Amino acid sequence: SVSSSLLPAFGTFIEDDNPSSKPFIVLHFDRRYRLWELFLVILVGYSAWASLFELAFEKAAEGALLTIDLVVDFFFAVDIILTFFVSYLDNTTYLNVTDHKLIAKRYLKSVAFVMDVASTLPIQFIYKTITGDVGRGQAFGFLNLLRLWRLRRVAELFKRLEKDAHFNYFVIRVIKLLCVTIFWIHLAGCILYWIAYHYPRPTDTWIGSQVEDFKERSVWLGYTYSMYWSIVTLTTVGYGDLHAVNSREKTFNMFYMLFNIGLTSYIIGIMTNLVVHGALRTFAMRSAINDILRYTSKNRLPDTMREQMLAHMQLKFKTAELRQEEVLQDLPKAIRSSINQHLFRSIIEEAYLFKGFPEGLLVQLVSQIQAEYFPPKMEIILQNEIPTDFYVIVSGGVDIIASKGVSEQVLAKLGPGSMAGEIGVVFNIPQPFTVRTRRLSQVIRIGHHKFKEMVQSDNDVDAKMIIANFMTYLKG
Amino acid sequence: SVSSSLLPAFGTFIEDDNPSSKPFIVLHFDRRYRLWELFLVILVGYSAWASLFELAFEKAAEGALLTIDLVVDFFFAVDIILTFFVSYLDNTTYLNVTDHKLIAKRYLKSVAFVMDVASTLPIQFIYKTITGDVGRGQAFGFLNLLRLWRLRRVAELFKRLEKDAHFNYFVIRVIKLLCVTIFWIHLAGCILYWIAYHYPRPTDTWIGSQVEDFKERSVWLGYTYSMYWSIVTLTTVGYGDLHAVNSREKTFNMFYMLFNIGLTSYIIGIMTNLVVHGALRTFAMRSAINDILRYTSKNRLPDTMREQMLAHMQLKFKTAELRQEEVLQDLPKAIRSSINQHLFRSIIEEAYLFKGFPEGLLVQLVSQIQAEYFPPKMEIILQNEIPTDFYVIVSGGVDIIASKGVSEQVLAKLGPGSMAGEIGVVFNIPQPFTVRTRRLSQVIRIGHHKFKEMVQSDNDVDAKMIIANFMTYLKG
Amino acid sequence: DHKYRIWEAFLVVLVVYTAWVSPFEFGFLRKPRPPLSITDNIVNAFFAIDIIMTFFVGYLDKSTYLIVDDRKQIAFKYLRSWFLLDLVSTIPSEAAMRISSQSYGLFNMLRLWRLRRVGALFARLEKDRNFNYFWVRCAKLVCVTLFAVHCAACFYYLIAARNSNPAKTWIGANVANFLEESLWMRYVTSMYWSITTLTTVGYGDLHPVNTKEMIFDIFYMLFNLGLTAYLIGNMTNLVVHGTSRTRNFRDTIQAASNFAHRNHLPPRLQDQMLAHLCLKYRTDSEGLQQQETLDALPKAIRSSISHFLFYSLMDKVYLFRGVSNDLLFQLVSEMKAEYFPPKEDVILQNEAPTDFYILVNGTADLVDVDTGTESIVREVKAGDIIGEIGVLCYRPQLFTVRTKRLCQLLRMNRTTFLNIIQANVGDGTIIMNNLLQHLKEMNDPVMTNVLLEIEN
Amino acid sequence: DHKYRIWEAFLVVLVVYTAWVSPFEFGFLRKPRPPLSITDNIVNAFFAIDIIMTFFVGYLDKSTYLIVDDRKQIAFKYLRSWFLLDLVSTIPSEAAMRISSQSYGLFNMLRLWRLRRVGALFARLEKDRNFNYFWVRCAKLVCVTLFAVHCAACFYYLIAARNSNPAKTWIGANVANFLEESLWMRYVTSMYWSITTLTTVGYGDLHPVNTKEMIFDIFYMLFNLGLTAYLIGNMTNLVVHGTSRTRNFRDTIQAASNFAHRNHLPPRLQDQMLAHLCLKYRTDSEGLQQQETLDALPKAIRSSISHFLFYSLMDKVYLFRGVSNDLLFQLVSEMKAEYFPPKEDVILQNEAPTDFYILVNGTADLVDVDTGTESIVREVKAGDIIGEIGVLCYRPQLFTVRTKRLCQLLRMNRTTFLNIIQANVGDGTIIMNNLLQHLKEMNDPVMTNVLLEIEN
Ligand SMILES: [K+]
Ligand SMILES: [K+]
Ligand SMILES: [K+]
Repeated sequence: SVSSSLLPAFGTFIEDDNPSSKPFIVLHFDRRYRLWELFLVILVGYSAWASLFELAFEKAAEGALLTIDLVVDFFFAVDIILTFFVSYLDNTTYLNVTDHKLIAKRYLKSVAFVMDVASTLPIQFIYKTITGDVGRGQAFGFLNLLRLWRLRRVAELFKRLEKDAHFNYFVIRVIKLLCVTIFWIHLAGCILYWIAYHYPRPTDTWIGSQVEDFKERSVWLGYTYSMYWSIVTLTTVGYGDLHAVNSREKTFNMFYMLFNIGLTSYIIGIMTNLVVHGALRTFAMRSAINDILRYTSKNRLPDTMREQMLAHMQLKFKTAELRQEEVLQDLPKAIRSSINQHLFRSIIEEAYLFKGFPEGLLVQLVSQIQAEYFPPKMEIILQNEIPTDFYVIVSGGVDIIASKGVSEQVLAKLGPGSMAGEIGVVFNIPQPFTVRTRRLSQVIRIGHHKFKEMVQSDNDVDAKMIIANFMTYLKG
Repeated sequence: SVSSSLLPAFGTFIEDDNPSSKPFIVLHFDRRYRLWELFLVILVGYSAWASLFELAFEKAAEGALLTIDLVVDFFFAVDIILTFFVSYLDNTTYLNVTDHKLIAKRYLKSVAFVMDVASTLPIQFIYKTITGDVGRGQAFGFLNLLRLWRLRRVAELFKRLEKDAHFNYFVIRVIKLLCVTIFWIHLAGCILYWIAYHYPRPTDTWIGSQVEDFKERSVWLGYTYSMYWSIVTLTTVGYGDLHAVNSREKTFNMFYMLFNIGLTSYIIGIMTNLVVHGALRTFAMRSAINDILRYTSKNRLPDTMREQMLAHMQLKFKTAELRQEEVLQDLPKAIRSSINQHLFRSIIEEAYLFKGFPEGLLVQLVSQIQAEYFPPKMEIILQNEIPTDFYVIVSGGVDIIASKGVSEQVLAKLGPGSMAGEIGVVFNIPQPFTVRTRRLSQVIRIGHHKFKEMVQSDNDVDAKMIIANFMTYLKG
Repeated sequence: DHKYRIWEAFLVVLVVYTAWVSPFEFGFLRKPRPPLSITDNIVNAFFAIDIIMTFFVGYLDKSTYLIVDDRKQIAFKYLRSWFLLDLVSTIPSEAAMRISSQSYGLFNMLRLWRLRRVGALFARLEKDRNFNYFWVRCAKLVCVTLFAVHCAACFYYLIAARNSNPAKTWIGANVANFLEESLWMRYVTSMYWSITTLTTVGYGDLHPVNTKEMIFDIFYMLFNLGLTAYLIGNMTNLVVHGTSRTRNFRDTIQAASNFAHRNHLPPRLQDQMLAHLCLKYRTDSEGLQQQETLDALPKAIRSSISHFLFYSLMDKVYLFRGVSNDLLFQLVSEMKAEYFPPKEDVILQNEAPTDFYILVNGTADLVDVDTGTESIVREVKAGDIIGEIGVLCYRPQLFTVRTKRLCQLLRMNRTTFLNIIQANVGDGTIIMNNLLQHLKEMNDPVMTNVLLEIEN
Repeated sequence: DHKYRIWEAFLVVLVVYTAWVSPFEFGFLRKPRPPLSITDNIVNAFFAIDIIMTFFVGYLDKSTYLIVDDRKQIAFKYLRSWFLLDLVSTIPSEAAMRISSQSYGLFNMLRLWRLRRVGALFARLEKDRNFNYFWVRCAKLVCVTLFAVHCAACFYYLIAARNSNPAKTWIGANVANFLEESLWMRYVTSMYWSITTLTTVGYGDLHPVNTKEMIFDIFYMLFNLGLTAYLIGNMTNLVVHGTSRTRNFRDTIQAASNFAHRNHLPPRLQDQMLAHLCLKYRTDSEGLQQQETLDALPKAIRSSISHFLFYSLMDKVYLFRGVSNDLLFQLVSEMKAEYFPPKEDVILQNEAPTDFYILVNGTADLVDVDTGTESIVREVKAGDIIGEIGVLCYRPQLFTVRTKRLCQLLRMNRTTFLNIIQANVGDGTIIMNNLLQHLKEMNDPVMTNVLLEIEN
């Protein structure tokens, strides 16, 4: 109910369930609340570019950007009002708290509240209303770095997409390698241009020694040069087109080039892992094919003999696959019993020995049974051996054989519902026949030591009706 | 004796009575012959340098190099006369041929003879022995590339060093990365200068525009420049110091840069394989050890229990490693039989059940016995289960427990030479005791049906004397 | 011990100072100067005091004793290990200046012998568990790279300066007057060149001019070709061995979903399976999925662990009046702990009683699902047993249990209980008497107690 | 089928011709010229012939039937998939040029749609066994890289050439007059720049000047950052899958040496182990290589292996003269094969005989171990059986057999032979008579019957 709906990454539809609480409360896994955080994540992509772009390129702060920086901020203001009507899921008790008084105290005692209220205040707009219309000082403008707190939402979204199985894993872990590098390039370029702008001598800079007056020109002309330099310095191509001349920027260039080893040495460590781990199953199966095909050529065996060997191996991988699809091992008994009763109760009752049996023992006879799976044409019970157990057929055919050093078909085919090896276990005699499979089937094993005491433990024993049913079946 | 002696990389001493055929032959797995090949491999190092150095830097062909080039060729001329007295190992049979008329016919029918004769022939000295003083012609000098056929000796030597277990694998496959790169660099550096030398206009060449007269100068001053350019172009550092100016050398530069991705992408593919495949055991062991620590620390259990818990698992890895030391599985019967005779024959006889037993059947019985390994304080035979096996105690010790309530040590001081599980298998009765080990030990597994049929098949069977020994043991 | 650790960790701070000062003084200076000729004597004093205090030492070994005190025995080992080299790097340079004027340079590079103490600290600390393995490789690699860069820069500037004719050098061809500038302006250009060459971003200024620098650069450009390829293998190793859990989660969910779809289970029967499956990954450390990490141990260990967990709790129970030590011990060391998600049934109506439960933590409410009504008549806290009368009387369970919290319980089947009772019946007589002595109440169960006494 | 394959195999080289020609004509030319405008007509005629001849053959669907031949379905399959695109890119460029001269450049870039055919040859060749898996990735990577380089060079030169004021471009600043040189000289500089940039060796000449080339370069320098990192995974994934044999061999040899050293085997018994191991690991080309994993097959299939390898040889033997052949059907089916190194002993003197062997290849020597001498009186060739009389009379073995080549032997256990003789006693008289009457060399019947006739 609760853990079933938190698995998907985009919520679930809600219709008249018990955690409705007050009619003015919205749940935190609803679908309408999961199409509202995506909008904020999309708008986060615009509010990280603008702050850095306005840190350096002064006199661009007046224009349409002044209006957009308020139109965007209005929504992040509304979200703070909204966050008081949202339930949260407790950790000690997996019940989800849905009380207004309990959720109002959870938020006011967290640093997230103060950071959210700090990262939404208009600094430049308010300052010019009271003080002069233009703010300056070579320092006033570092408050534009407050709006870099809103990257936690993207970091959070990129954790709800990996856990889901409806989505790829080569496509989602490679789109997370574009944003990081593009942001890195943006930051480096803007910082370098800012360093160059505020210098005493304008003809002793990296741009002032090529273009005489980089100031009093267009903004985008200064933007293209400082993106070009950053993208050339990354990726380790170097022309002599543009380089550093001062001593304030040689140090920044050194520190920028020293940190770039660990990122280009990290992209490879992921693009190698993806390719290595995507190419194993084909390797194994092709190894099997190459191993088999080498035997059938050098010895010049006919075509049918090779064909049968190649057709027989395919079923073995299928048996392994179905053997690797079992997950109910260590769940509590109250669920294993229900699953077993739903899957296997019908066929146990229709057994020739298990007829007229007390209903008390059948309940715990249905439990602690583990299903099996076998490829066709394989031995399960041999001849002249100590009995150990017996099997019950479920969904396949089987054959019965009895010979010393050869094979002689006896009796006939056995469909679902039949037993196997029941004759020897009751008389404590070595098994008098041999049984081999015919097709891909599943069987249920019981055992002998358990069954020795299981029958004796009960108080409802009939007048050896076990013997009566056994003799009725054996007579034919 | 056939393949055992060829395993070491540097041969083996020869004492006497070997397949010598002493008159006029030397054995090809000898030790003194294996030190006459390393000498020629060392001499190949010098002869793969002067051959390329004389192609480009003409006027160096006259001097001491001319004398050394003949002194070295003397030995490679002697080797061809030597190689008629060597023995070879066949393929269809694994005998080594020691008849002259058979080894003589093999050599003349291959390309090795003609190629060796062609390579070991001086051609520069003779073709100006009387014709003229010195040779030229812009093509006479490509004849010097015939002496590059001697690299197969190094190629063969590096294959015999990786098959030995006395030598590393992280040091032999890393000295194989220096030689290839150094040879590649030398070849490119010589070819480029050769292209530069024979050009009409000397001022339109890569070196001619930096030094006005690169000719009429020392050869070493023209060698350093062309080595520096090659090492700069490789490793992908590029200054604008020296570049191409013509159209005859832009093309060579293009191909040289295209053929280098496959090598700089191949060094990484080996240095990332050595590191990965050298660090697995520590990872697994650390996973187990830190798996233990996290659970015990959080549950606040004292250090006393964790001291034993940590030490217990250490023996598990030792048992697994000792299990992995077994390799003889598919060898013919005549080898496993003899090994079992040397290892297991004495202890089988000294058993109370097996005393006076016919020796003709002990040989059949002392074979096909596969042992096992058990960590300390384990269980092998429980109480009240169907009989399948009995055991034999080679080493270690086991204890018998039979009290469900207040379990204790009674009637249990079993040591090397005792037996367990005898009573249950011999009486066809469910096992009446449980036996537990004490330390790391090795035991023998026999079976039930096989031991039943073995005595029945024989005619001269000890009749009830086995029963006599059994009653003597069981009475007390 | 404790007093020795503090003093031992002190000298590892001065080794960095020595390793930074010595190449700089070798390359950029010629004669001693006051600001840097003061701390050197202090460092020599500290190291000399370390030298004299090395004979009152004890060492540990697998074969040798933990503490060995025979003083004359230690001397034969110590004097034959590093006694000759540990003394040469302590004489003040001013004392040795009178030997030769040109020897001031080569005498300042012998202090790098004290750098061994960092090599005996990055291997001693390797074999420890309280510190992560992620932060024992990066520090070493970073230190190696920084040392290489610094040394190369200093040597290159020395080669440039020692030559005559200041023009026609890698620095004089770019700066008109490079010998008339501050010592901290010549030190930035050299490191600029060194980091430009090591990362293979060749700009084009500050390149060699004559043959000696060409040879030096040829030898310096081959070391990096290996130093760079030895840094990608480690990163790939680290990345591949750090992203295992999430793929396990995805694979397990995929397998469970595929199996459930294959057998066409009813829609309501997958929710319990999924909730239980995810609850183990939530409590990955509390013992549900950790059981096999705990179930690989012998009998004694896992029999003694339950002592610290449930022994005291099992004493104060409804039943088990006064059994001294044995029945309680055997019953305690046979249970099986299980976690249950909130709001899940554990006992239904008339469903073939097989076992009973003991509740350790959490809360639950006894529920009587009658015809059309669901009562909350009883509520149980930690300690009480659920499902007892239905297993000692072979009668179907009276009520149902639904939890309201993440609860941890205990289990034991009837067959083991009966076998234990049959093994020792004398202590068994107390249990049935306890039930009759405790069914003395004025509420409704008296009507069924009459039936019990009819069948008891 | 033979005729069909050749035609499409012919129609893949023309695709390469188009993929080279079309971008070059787009970039470096503006008006048709004879030498490069004639083969276009030929290739267009060939592709038109291909287009018209597509309804004379039927598609094949495996699931629907073994083979499908139809009329209506082919029309719908061809019409609704790629008919329009294939039809439109066939009109001669001369015909449509009269619409406008500017269309002649952009029109020729539509012929790249025919590049899907290479996408088929690299999908049909992947699922095959006659071609390795290593020569199907390198070619793809090489082709992709070369195509990228060529396209980038052509587009960059086009951007350069379309400009006015021929100076202030990436090429005008380097050569004063670039429009007055040969057409094959302007095509080398562009490729020089392209491969200089793609391999990240930036020399410094031929760099962008104005903003359009800066933007193009910014966009071109990001694609390589992924294309280069994609080529190292495919090389590590190749190096790892190529060095598995040698490591296994070294591990096995080391393990065997550890075993022998731990149990202290005698020097003359380790040689047989280290000889058989080497023989097995160098006999991996044929024989007992797959039989380690060929034992997982059912008995029905494995029973047919012996029929085509030993049944014909089993017919003509010393024994088994005349039989119903029912016995042989099981005797051959219960046989095992082994290999022996040259100069190895298989049978010693008087050591409780248990088996008898059949010789298939090679030679063997029968040697009597007399008092101090070893004679070579009897030599056996392939075909005969050794040890028959000693195992059918409960007598110790007569002589010792030593091999002299690389042999191959068949083995049967005496217990199974006794079991099969007991199962069919009637046919045993034939075997007994065959043993009795065939002793036909000097001294042989009497030495065999020294006690047999007494005990017969
Ligand atoms: K580079
Ligand atoms: K570069
Ligand atoms: K450059």
